[PDB]
Amino acid sequence: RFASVYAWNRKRISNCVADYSVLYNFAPFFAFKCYGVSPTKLNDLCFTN
Amino acid sequence: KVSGNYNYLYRLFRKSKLKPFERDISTEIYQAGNKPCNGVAGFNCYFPL
Amino acid sequence: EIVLTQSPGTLSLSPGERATLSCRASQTVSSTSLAWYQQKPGQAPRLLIYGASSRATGIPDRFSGSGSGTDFTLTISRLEPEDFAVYYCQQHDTSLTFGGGTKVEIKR
Amino acid sequence: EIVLTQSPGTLSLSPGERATLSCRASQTVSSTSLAWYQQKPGQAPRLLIYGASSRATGIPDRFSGSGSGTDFTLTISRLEPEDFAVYYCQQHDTSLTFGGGTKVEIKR
Amino acid sequence: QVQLVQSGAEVKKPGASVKVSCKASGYPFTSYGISWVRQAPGQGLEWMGWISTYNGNTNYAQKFQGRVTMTTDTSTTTGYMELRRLRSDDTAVYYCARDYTRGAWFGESLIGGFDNWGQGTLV
Repeated sequence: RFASVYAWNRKRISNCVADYSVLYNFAPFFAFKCYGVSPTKLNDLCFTN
Repeated sequence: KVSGNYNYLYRLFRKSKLKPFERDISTEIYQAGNKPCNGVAGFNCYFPL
Repeated sequence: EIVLTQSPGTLSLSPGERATLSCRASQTVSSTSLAWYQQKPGQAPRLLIYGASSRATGIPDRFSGSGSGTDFTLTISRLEPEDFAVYYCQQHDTSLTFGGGTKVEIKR
Repeated sequence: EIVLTQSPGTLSLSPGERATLSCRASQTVSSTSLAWYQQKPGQAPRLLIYGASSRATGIPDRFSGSGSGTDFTLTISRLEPEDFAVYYCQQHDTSLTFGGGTKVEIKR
Repeated sequence: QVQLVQSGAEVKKPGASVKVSCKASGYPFTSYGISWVRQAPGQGLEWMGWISTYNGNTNYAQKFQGRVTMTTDTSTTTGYMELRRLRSDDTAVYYCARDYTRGAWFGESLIGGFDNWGQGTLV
């Protein structure tokens, strides 16, 4: 149910743990395309939402 | 140069911080992640220079 | 080697009119190679422009230069006819060869 | 809800040969609306394929998927004699509906 | 690594409520919901139950809408049914499963299937 680009849905992440191993090491479809973040240290540094 | 200067290089990725006053010149393809590149220079293997 | 090619054949202008000079090369001359000289009749050469727009021997308000890469131009405004010297250009990066030159006459 | 039209009534064939399982939809389903499961006598169902053709639980050389658009089909090559598993196919667009069931006998 | 354990066989008289439990372990009990299916011999399965773990969103089947009520506990990560409106000939097996089709937080249309199943109980 991926909405169209004219109107999408916002996904707000509550209090939980961010694990990005399933994104990088598991199913590496295409480029990581990190904007400003350490791909090895994605989880070692964390944000609010 | 109107076409730009491609004769000037700088190392971008390295294993460790440089100790003062020595060279780190080396012809090798950076190994990021868990992909043991044997000269592929593909995904997760970018030229440090 | 590369020999310079010049086609400002004659500067047939009176004092007060703008003067433009070109030093187009053969295939490429990099921007870190520029020299300009005035060859006065019966005298010795002297440097005026050694780069883009710098001064060597005074240059109060007349000798100006600009350009980038394949094109380089020299501009003179409000020319005083005492010198009427030959405009010579020189590149340095591709060996060394003086330009063809351009005599400056008075147009009485 | 939309049910899946299934007619593998009885795949009474010798093990190790080509086996075809039909899971034709009613009118129209998306290509990524598929799920294939196996069940064994005296054993709980296990998942086989969670998508179009990706392997979910092992699938060494037997289970494969083909088709395009709406119609899709399951393919078995070199079927292991012991399993004789009853296959189920489920969609994703309209709620969640299972297959009727495919019975395979000993075929001595 | 994942362990789904369940109680033993039970027989419940008609008109009562049968309590059925399934303890889940071995997987992080926050990223997946808890689904519940029924199976009888000679037929496939159904879509009778689903309750998430982060929230209590209800997505039960319309065929038995308002007939199934159940709880999920994070203290032991156990799913409990107090199934009512019991019938004599509903001695069909009930299976707990991990939902990889319904979103356990928002309710997205997750591509995939119920990759895991419990050991089963008899009612």
